[PDB]
Parts: sequence; structure tokens; C-alpha cells
Amino acid sequence: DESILLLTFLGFTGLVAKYLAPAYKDFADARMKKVSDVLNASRNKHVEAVKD
Amino acid sequence: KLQFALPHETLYSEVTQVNLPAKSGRIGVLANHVPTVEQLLPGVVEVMEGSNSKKFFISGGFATVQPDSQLCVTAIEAPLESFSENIKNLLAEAKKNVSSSREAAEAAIQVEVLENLQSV
Amino acid sequence: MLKRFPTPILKVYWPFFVAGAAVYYGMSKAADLSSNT
Amino acid sequence: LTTFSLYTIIVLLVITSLYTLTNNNNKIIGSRWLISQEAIYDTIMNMTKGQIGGKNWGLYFPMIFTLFMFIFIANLISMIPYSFALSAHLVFIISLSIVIWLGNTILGLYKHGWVFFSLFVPAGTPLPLVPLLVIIETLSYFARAISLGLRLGSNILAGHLLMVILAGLTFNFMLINLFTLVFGFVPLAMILAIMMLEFAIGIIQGYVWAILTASYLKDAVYLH
Amino acid sequence: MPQLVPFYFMNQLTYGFLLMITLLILFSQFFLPMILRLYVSRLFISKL
Amino acid sequence: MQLVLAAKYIGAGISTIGLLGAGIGIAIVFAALINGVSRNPSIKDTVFPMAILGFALSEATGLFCLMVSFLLLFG
Amino acid sequence: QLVLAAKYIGAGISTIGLLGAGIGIAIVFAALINGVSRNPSIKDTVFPMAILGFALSEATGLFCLMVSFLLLFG
Amino acid sequence: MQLVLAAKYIGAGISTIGLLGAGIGIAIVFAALINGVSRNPSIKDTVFPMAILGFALSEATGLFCLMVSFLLLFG
Amino acid sequence: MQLVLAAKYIGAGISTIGLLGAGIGIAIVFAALINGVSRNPSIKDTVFPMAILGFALSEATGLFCLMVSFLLLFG
Amino acid sequence: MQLVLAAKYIGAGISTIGLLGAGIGIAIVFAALINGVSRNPSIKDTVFPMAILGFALSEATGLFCLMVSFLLLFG
Amino acid sequence: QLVLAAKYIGAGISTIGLLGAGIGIAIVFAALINGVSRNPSIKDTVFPMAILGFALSEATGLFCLMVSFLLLFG
Amino acid sequence: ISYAAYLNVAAQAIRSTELQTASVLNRSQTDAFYTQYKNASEPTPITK
Amino acid sequence: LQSTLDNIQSARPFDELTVDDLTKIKPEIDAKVEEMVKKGKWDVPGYKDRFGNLNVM
Repeated sequence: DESILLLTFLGFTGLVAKYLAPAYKDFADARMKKVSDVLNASRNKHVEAVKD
Repeated sequence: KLQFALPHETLYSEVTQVNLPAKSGRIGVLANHVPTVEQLLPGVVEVMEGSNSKKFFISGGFATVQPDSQLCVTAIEAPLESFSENIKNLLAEAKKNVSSSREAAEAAIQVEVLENLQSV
Repeated sequence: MLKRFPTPILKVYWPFFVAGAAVYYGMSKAADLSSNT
Repeated sequence: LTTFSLYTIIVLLVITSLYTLTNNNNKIIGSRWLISQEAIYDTIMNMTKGQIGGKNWGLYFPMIFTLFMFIFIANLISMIPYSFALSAHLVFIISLSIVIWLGNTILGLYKHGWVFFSLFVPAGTPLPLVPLLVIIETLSYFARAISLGLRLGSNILAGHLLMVILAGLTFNFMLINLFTLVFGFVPLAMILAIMMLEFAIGIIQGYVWAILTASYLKDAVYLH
Repeated sequence: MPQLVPFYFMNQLTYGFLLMITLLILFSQFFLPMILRLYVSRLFISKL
Repeated sequence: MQLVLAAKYIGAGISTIGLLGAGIGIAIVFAALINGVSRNPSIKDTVFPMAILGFALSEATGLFCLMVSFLLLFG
Repeated sequence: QLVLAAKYIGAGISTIGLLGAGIGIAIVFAALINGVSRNPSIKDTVFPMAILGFALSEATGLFCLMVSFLLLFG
Repeated sequence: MQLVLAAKYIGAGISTIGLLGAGIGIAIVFAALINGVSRNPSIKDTVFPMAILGFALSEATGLFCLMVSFLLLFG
Repeated sequence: MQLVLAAKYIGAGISTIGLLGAGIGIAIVFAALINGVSRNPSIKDTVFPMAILGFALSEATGLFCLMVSFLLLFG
Repeated sequence: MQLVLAAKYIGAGISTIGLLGAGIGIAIVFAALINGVSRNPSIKDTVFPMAILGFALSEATGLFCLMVSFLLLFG
Repeated sequence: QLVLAAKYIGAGISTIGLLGAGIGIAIVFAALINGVSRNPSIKDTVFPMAILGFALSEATGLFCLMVSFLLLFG
Repeated sequence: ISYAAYLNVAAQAIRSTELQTASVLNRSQTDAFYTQYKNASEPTPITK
Repeated sequence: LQSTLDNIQSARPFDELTVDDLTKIKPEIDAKVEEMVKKGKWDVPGYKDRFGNLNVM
């Protein structure tokens, strides 16, 4: 009975890995980029201040 | 064909997607839309001709899809970039104006504009 | 990795902890009654 | 001792991993996993500053956070194919709910005196319905005592039972003759869809607990 | 239901409420402030 | 004896009907959310807290019904 | 025996009453969401009135529920 | 005897059904209040005494029904 | 035993009534979606996550009726 | 036995009631479609997929009900 | 005997199911009339939609009806 | 205040970054005195 | 200033940055963190004022 349930869970992880796992990778990547760009922007900014 | 016009300019006098801010909330017109008369409230307006999109800040006016597929939009002033900091300074003043003060109603309109600015 | 900065708000959670104690005693008596019939 | 005790330990160790190696030693730049625990932080920052905003909102920010994460983890672990009733052991969940409700009632009485009973005067309604509106405000106030617990518990319990009941039925579909074993996968796909829904509603319920026991606390801290 | 009626109600419940107190402290002193390091670090980076 | 056990299971079936009301209720609240957003897209942040609150409050009554059912069913 | 059966049956029938409350609460909250989308600004006044309305609708359902416990337990 | 006593409990359960309409009734009054007030911002002062009258009346049918449920059960 | 077993099968049928509320419910959420999108031409990016959220929750209450129904039917 | 056999045929009948809700539900989705396309003729290409989707989901709740009916009829 | 009585009773219960379908058909048609009256001109696109909507609503009604027939006839 | 007066006040407010041409400035403020009359008799001019 | 400009260019953790590195070069980090925990406010503007703040709601 419960081997049917375990089969359902295997299917569940299959769908998750199919659709969600690349999506969550892309989502996480997008944010990571944004944080990095802001960080690097701040570095540029203080370099400007020295020159000023 | 879309028509967009101001007293002192003409902007589009159909055009693929138009997004309009109205008494009835927000209304969208895409190709043929059924014939409406809607008063445009003080607004943020988008007009798209193909995928190209132009963004307009609109002082309210009137919208009328004509039954001949002429979307007559008439409003007092439309570029959203032109409207965009001096307005923030004004917004402080407008809050001050509400405090002392038809003038009361005017200051209320200024509050409406302040909301309209917050969208920008 | 791990870092600890104490937040002394454990005396802010005094009514929460007190409620837990009252229920422990009352649930002890209830548990004894339910473990019979 | 109990099976339950072993799985409560498993929950603790899972939660530790979310702030010990989900973190990249605490990288400012942020890692793909640690970005997740930033977003959870932000939507509870903006939720519990939003609910129980006021002079104190951060003072109850750890409490609402450990109510989020506990339920968030305990409705994934309990959704593993062999894994025990923790949230389907309703007696722990409902008890925790009543404890928090009492810890609100006591917090309100203590912090806001005997004018805490003004919470159960909803408004200055006309005098002939003032006593009625005290009675069925206190009644609804201790309907809040049990509602919060019964929400989470019922959702999780019903989900596991639905999946199991259908699993046993489709077992007997694939035990009867081969013309039924052809079209034996079609009900199975329904169980798969249900398992997707049950994972979803456990996270939705996880948000709903933590907003409701922010809402009760909103009522309790700020009178009326 | 055997999952809602053991005789172990208080035993289970003891281990349960212990997990809550543990997690509360654990978040409050440890894990919440390491996120607050991210917040503060960002504000110092904001200053520079 | 059988009469008692029968009546228990009958009483359980009957109670379960109460959940339907909450099922319609949830839909009504979410319908309102969708309509509100479409009529003012900038409403979205103000409505969202109220929406989750309203969902929960609607749901609870159906779950009260379900609890009476479980009181009979599980005993 | 028959008396025991009778209380179980009566408890069942009363529980159906909760149905009205589940719809009721939703109608108040729907109107709240509709009202706030109509005004953009009403919410401060309206939200108290709405919580009052919620309570009153809920209270009717609670009458059904307490009747159910009075039947079932006695 | 057994039948008469039984009929109290069963009859009471059946009696409890009427309450659902009044519950819905109250919600309808409050819905109209919210909706109207959102249109005006200011009708509310006029509308509030009217609304309380409406509440009491919608509620009242439920109370008559509830009374019958207690009369049937206890009496 | 025949009485108790008959009570199980009947009680299941009674529980089945509860599903109807959810059935209307799904449609109500979708009706709001269709209307809302028709209002804006373009709201759909915002609204579609809300629509799925509403659908799942309404359905879930329905499923609670169903799990009780099958608990009686098979069990 | 007569009691059990009766229970199957009776219980089936009770289940059939749930389907009424689904009938209304389907119609609601179609009503929204008609009004929606009416309000903006060119909304159709987005909306027609949504309409068939809404139909299917509403129908699915109905399916679960109908399954319980057939189970009581035939096993 | 009891089973034959039960066939007739059961059949009756199934007849109740039909009320919903009657409402369903009307709702599709109400929308048709409203839509057409709004446009004067959407009608040709909408007319196949309306027929489809009728058919599907009706189909649920048909299921109620056939279950009744099975119970009546045996 | 009329509907178009309502819109007018909004338009004037809307003319606030600066970039504002003369036609804008004229469209924002204008001087006129509406001379109300009765029957001959004249309630004396007051700024429009 | 010439020297400081050079110091920013040839050493700068920005292609890998851990809070341990900022805590180590500035104990100002920990001072502010501790003051915030003491303050009992876990919203700091500085995180959302240029650095992101995406949130479910």
C-alpha cells in the first residue's frame, strides 16, 4: 500500500527537480548578481571619493 | 486608430495596447475594445505600439472608445520623465498647504497629485 | 560561522513561559485521566 | 524516549543546518542557499513589522520567527513517506497554540490591566446591545484559543490521511485484473497532484499561523 | 486514533515543549543575529 | 450495541456537510482579491495582509465542523 | 442505548449549521477587500467596522457549535 | 419515553439549521455598509444608525430559532 | 454487523454532499480571474500567483470532505 | 444482506447530490468567459485557455464526487 | 422487499441532483444575453462558446439523470 | 469646484523636474478679473 | 591619498567577501550589530536602501 505512496513521493521529487530546481537556481542567481553589483558599486564609489 | 491629444500637443492622434486609469479603476484597450465612455482620473498611462512602450503621466481627462474604433483620449498634460525631485519639494509644500487650507479642496487635489507622484 | 549576540528579551516572553507552565500541570492531570479510559 | 522524541531532535538538527552550512560562513555576497534565508527574513521582517509594528515589533520578532520556521520544517519532514505524526500529533500543536493564546491573554491582562476587558467591548455601540457584544466578543476571543491550533493540525493530518487512503485503494486497483492494471497509472497521477497540493498548503498554513498569532498579538498589544 | 491517543501524551509533550524552548533561544541568541550581521554589513558597505 | 456504533458513524457523515460552506467562503474572498487588484493594481500591498487574514478566518468555521466529525469518528 | 444514539445524531445535524458562518465570514471579508479597492484610503475607518461584522457573523456559527457540544456531551 | 427523549435531541439538531440564514444575513448587512462607505467616505454618520437597525433585525431571526432549539432540548 | 456496515456506507454518501461547495468554489475563483484580466488586458502577471493560491485553498477544504468520505467508505 | 445492499443503492443516491454543485460551477466559468470576451474582443486568445483550464479544475472536484457515486453503485 | 424499495428511494435521491444543472444552463445563457446586449456584435464569436457551455453544464445533469435511470430500472 | 477645475488644479500641480517651457508657464498661471454683473449694476472685478 | 588609493586597488575583498573579513578589518561591524540587538529592532535601513529586499509579500 505504502509502496504506492513512496512511488508518489518519487514522482513528486521528479517534478520538483524538473521544473522547480532550475527555476530556483535562476532565481537565486538573479539575486546574487544584484547583491554583487551593489557591492562592487560601493567599491567604485569610495575610489571616487579619494580622487575627489 | 488611437488618438491621444492634449490642448497643446497631439501624441497619437488601433495602437496595440493602451492602459488607462479611469473612474472604473484601470481599463485596457487592445485592438478593438467595446465602445466605452470613461472619465480618466489623474493618471499614469501606458501606450504600446507593438512591443514598443511609451509611458505618460496624465492629469486626467476623458477616454472614449468610439464605435468606429477611435480611442479618443483627451487630457490636459502628458513623457513621464519630464514630470520626474522638484515634485518632491512641492510635495512638502503641498502638505503645508493642506494644513492652512475651495482652497481646502485644492490642497486635497494636491494630495491626490502626491499619491500620483508616489507611483513615479 | 556561528556567532552569538545575546538578546535579553527572555523577560519579555515571561507571559508566554508562564502560560506554558500552567498547561504542563493541567495536562499532567489530564494525561493521567486519559491513560486510564 | 518515544518515536516522537527522535523526530523532534531531527527537526532541531535540520534547523541548525539552515544557519550553519546553508550559510557560506556568512558571505556578504550571498550564496544561492543563503539567499533563501534572506528572503524568509525579509518577508517576516516586513510581516511582523507590519502586523505587530509599533514601539515593540522586534521584541516579538524572534518569537514569530521560531513559530514560522518550526512549522515550515515540520510540514516537510512530516511529508516524507515514512516519518511520524508530529503535526499529526495534534495534541502537541493545539497545546502549543493554547499556550500562546494564554500567553497573549495574560500579556494583555498584565500589560493593559483590567482595561484589558475593554478589548471585549468592541466599540461604543448603543447601550441595549453593549452587554451582548461583551458576551460574544469574549466567546470569540476564546474561540481564537482553539482555532489557531486546529487550523494547522487539521490541514497536515488530513493531507497524510488522504494520500494514504488513496494509496491503499490504488493498490487494490493494481491487485485486481490486468484490464484495470491498464489504466492503473491514471488514479496515481491524481495522488501525485494531491501530494503537490499538500506540500503547498503546508507552507501556506505556515504563513497563516505566524500571521494569526501576530494578529492576536496585534489585538493584545494595541487595545481593541 | 492511535496517533492521537497513546498513553504517552505527557511524555511526548514534554519532549515537544523542550524543542520549542531550545529553538527559541537558538534563533534569538545565535541565528537571527548572524542575519543581522548581513544587514549591518550592508549598511557599512552603503557608507563606503 | 450496534445501534450506538451505527449512530456514531451516521452522525459523523451528517456533520461533514458543514465544511461545504467554508469551501464557498474561501472562493468568495479570493474572488474579491482578484477583483480588487484588477480595479486598482497599486492596491496590491494594502490588500495582501487583509486577504490572508480573511482566508484564515473563513477557514476556521469549517474546521470546527470537521473537529466535531473527528470527535465522533476517532472517538 | 437509544438515548446515546439520539444525542450523536442530533450533534451531527447541528454541525451543518456552521456552513452559514463559513460563507458569512467570507462575505464580510470580501466586502472589506472590495471597499478598500474602491477607496484606496477607507481602510482605517472600515477595518474596525469589518472586524465587528466578522465577529457577529462568526457568533451565529458559534451558537451552532455550542449547541452541538450541548447535544453531544450533554 | 426513549423515543420522546430521543426526539428532543434529534429535533434540536434539526432546529439548529435555521440559524445559518441569520448568520449570512448579518454578513450581508455589513457588506453593504462597507461597500457604501467606501463610495462616500462620509455617508457613514447617516448610515451607521440605519446599519445597526439592520444588524439587529437580521440577527433576530437566528435568535428566535436558537430559542426554539433550547426549548426543544431542555423543555 | 450488517447494521454497522450499512451505516458506514451510508455515512460515506452523506459526507459526499460536502464536496459540492468546493466545486462551485473553484469556478468562482476562475470567474474572478477571467473578469479581472478582461478589465485590465494585462494584470495577469500580478494576478496569476494570487489565482493559484485561491484555487488551492478552496480545493483543500473540499479535499477535507473527501478524505472523511473515503474514511467512512473504505474504512 | 438486505441492509448492506440497500446501503449501497441508497448511499449512491446521496452521492449524486454533490454533482449539482459541479453543474453550477461549470456554468459560472463559461459565464465569465462570455462576459470577458464581450468586454474586450481581443482578450480571447489569452482567456480561452484560462476558461478551459477553469472548466477542467471545476470539473475535477466533480469527478471526485462522481467517483464516490460509482464506488457506492458498483462496489 | 427492502432492496426493491431501496431501488426506488435511491432513484429519488438522484433526481435531486438535477436542480443544479437547471441553474447551470441558465447561467450560461444569462451571460450570452448580457454579452450580446452589450456588444450588438460579439454574437458570432460567442455563439459557439455558449453552445459549448450549455453542453458541459448539461453533461453533469445527464450524469445525475443516468444514475437515476440505473436505480429506477436496475 | 467643477470637474474640469478639479482637473485644472491637478494639471497645474503636474507642471512641477524643471524643464518647463513658457507655454507651460502661461498654461499654469494667467491673470484675468471676472467682472460679475447684475441686471448694469456690477459687482466689481475680482481676480479669476 | 595616493597611498590610500593604491591600498584600495591592490587589496580589496569584493570578489569574495565574508562578514568575518569585515568584522576583522572593522570591529565597527560588530559594535553596530550588538547595538542593534540591544536596540531590539531588526529592521535596519541600509539593507534595503540600495542592497535588495525582495520578499514574498
